[PDB]
Amino acid sequence: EVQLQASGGGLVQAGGSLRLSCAASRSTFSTNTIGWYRQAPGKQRELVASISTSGNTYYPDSVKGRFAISRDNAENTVYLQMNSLKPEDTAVYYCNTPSRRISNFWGQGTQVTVSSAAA
Amino acid sequence: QVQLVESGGGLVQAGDSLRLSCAASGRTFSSYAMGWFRQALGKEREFVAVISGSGTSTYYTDSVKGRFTISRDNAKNTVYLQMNSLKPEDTAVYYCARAKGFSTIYNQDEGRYDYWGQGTQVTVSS
Amino acid sequence: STIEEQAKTFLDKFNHEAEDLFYQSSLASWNYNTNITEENVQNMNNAGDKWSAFLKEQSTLAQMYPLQEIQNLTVKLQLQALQQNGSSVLSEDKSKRLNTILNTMSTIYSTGKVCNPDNPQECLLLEPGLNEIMANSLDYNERLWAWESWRSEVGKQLRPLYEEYVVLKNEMARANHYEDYGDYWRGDYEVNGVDGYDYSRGQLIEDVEHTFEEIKPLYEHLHAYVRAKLMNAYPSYISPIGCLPAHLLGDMWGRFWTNLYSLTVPFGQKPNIDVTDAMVDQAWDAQRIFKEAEKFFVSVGLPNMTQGFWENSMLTDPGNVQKAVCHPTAWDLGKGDFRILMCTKVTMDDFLTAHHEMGHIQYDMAYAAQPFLLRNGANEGFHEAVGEIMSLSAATPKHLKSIGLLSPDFQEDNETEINFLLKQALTIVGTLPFTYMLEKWRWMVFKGEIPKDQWMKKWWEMKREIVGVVEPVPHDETYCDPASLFHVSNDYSFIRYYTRTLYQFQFQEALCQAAKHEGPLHKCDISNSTEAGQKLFNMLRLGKSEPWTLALENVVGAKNMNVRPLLNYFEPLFTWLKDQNKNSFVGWSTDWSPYAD
Ligand SMILES: *[C@@H]1O[C@H](CO)[C@@H](O)[C@H](O)[C@H]1NC(C)=O
Ligand SMILES: *[C@@H]1O[C@H](CO)[C@@H](O)[C@H](O)[C@H]1NC(C)=O
Ligand SMILES: *[C@@H]1O[C@H](CO)[C@@H](O)[C@H](O)[C@H]1NC(C)=O
Ligand SMILES: *[C@@H]1O[C@H](CO)[C@@H](O)[C@H](O)[C@H]1NC(C)=O
Ligand SMILES: [Cl-]
Ligand SMILES: [Cl-]
Repeated sequence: EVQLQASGGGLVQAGGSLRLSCAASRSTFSTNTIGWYRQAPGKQRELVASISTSGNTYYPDSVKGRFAISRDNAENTVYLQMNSLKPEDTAVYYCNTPSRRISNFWGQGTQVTVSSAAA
Repeated sequence: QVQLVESGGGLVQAGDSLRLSCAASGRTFSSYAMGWFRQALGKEREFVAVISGSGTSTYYTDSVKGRFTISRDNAKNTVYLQMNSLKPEDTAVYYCARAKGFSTIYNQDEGRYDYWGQGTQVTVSS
Repeated sequence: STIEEQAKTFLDKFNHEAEDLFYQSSLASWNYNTNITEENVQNMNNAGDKWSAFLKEQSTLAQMYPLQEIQNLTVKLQLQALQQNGSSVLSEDKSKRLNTILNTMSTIYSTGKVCNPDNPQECLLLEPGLNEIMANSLDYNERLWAWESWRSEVGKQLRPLYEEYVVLKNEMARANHYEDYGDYWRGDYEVNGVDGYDYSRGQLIEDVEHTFEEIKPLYEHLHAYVRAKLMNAYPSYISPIGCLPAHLLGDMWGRFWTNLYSLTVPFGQKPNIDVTDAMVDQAWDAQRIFKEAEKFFVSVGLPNMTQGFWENSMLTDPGNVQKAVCHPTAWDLGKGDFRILMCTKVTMDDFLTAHHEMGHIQYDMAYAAQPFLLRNGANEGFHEAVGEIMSLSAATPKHLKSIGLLSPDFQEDNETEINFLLKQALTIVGTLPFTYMLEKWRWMVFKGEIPKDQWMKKWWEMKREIVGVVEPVPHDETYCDPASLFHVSNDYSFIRYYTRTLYQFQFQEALCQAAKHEGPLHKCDISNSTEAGQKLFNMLRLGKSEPWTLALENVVGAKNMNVRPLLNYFEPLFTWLKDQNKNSFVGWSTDWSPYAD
């Protein structure tokens, strides 16, 4: 009974695709907004996607049209589908609720490394 | 003219039930509490029960608590007293009376009742 | 890229995350207010604390966007409301202490009971016990006991807390660059940087006081007439020149004189315009009351209540086992969830409250399109004036007759006209000096004009001077009679009730003009008028997106509160009362007191 742990990150080629999964408890999934954040080693944390209980979504211009935040009610999981990845998206990814963000309760992060494309 | 007429007094046995009815005149029946008193042969008149002008609040003396139930029908200008599981100690003349005020907590003594009925004898045997 | 584009991005994130946090805080509050339990009070506090933390985070984040470099009014207003620090300006210990005092005062009021000295288990609560005595009792001594026991058992308890509350509240307000807590509250009316539509906090006092002077003659005549009627009701207890004894005014404080109608009705033998008995005779229930109120809004073009309103609202007292807070409330939980919590009684007062509260729900349904922060009335008086608009029409004999609560053979006489206006004046006019004097006291207390050793001395000098109401028994500084009223001990501004009263007649005048109504304003019913409904809806859907001076002007053509429509409504009654009081004293002596000898 420890939730909001990000997983699925690994090594990916440029312009590739990867899908992160966020396992949340049924109580938290049903009543909380779930967001995906990322942090480059040295840089600050950045919200990359957010999804309300009603399914309303938020994405910044930096990842608009490339990333997709989803909710699977059957498995109480929030997925982040990242398409057309770039080396600028290389960061450790975490999933969190706005209240846990304020109280600084951060779960397990998943490292996503994007390798540079050929000539 | 305010008038109160009790009805339903009679001879009953121990354990039996008996309902006393009280009809009161006046278009402001709902504005005053209605109470029942009893007076045994040789004893002073004592308080029995009181019901607020709205009927949503009641109070009973220790001797009748959980045996007697005071109710009122503001539409029919009447106040009732159901007396279940009667004892020989309940044998007295019963009076219904109208209080000066509306509540149960402030109107439970004779000095708070300006209108009285003519009385109704209730007798209980062994 | 630009600072406006940056603020827009910030507000999109805010509006997104606010939906769930607010809905969970509101649902927990609903689940506590309808089923008062320790499990539900803790759930309410958990969700509420999460909401407060989000608001304190987003507040500090909004600070980096100077609202001077913002042209878009919609984003400027949302940013302006978010960058308010409020209670967060206080140290951790002071925020904790202030919330402790606030909760303690709130629970003393809601759980305070007066008891029998020889039987401490036999007790009464304010609602319904003591309020029933104050509303229906005809005995001077019982009413005096209920009045003095409320102020003595509970008011004396609130006094030390209120003294501490004013200190911390003033520290909070002065740290936010306000003069005092009263000045802070008057900030709700403030509009700035909008040429022609500006309004200062100081202007509120000047306008409330200038308006009140015009109310004064109508009130004095209503007061003198009531005083004559009360002398018949309570012989030997009222002076023909003195103030009205505080315990004989219809409720626990004399906030409304509504329950004096039986004692003061001008023409008693006329068919009663208080349909409370006709509802009871027709076996009306709370569902009929609420379905009837819903039918009124549909008639002016507005929508029916949502399915969730009929599924989730609590329209009656659960009473036995499940305990609820019976203050009539309109709930806008967000996520399209609207509910009403009200322990409805089959009374005309509750029938009018059902219309008032559904008016609140209709305002909520209308501005739901607005961004989160702009989902409120143009000012604190807007929501209260809108509900009262519904009551003005609902209460008319023309309306009650059309809904069956008045016989089809009902004839509107010039006497029924006075019977109607007198009943209205007891509620509407009767509350204006009470409301003005209540806030005037708080404003002066917060300002520092009234020292603690004179709080109660000044309260009763102001009650006698402004309200023409006198304490039946002397109260020293151990009492705190202001705190014995819900809004005082529960930290709510009261001037909304004064401003809403004036707004309601401005709106009613404008709405009847839209409905092509011929004749006196008091004979107007906006039912079955979609023209009136549209004019109202266009203002309702606006929320807080436009300053109140502009929002008011868009409906009534005046960018400020005006007493003229209120006076025109009561004109027939004013000229009647003038003749009734021809050989009476009009006004009062502040020296007469029930306890003087
Ligand atoms: C209060 O709400 C309902 C009332 O029927 C009940 O089922 C629920 O258990 C209560 N909540 C508590 C006791 O926390
Ligand atoms: C202000 O910004 C909001 C949000 O983008 C937009 O709906 C509105 O049209 C803007 N107002 C203008 C351009 O006056
Ligand atoms: C706190 O909010 C107040 C308004 O209530 C504002 O005047 C002040 O600048 C804020 N304090 C900051 C930004 O530190
Ligand atoms: C409008 O008038 C009354 C309400 O005041 C109502 O009984 C009637 O049905 C309405 N008229 C129509 C055409 O529905
Ligand atoms: Cl300021
Ligand atoms: Cl008072």
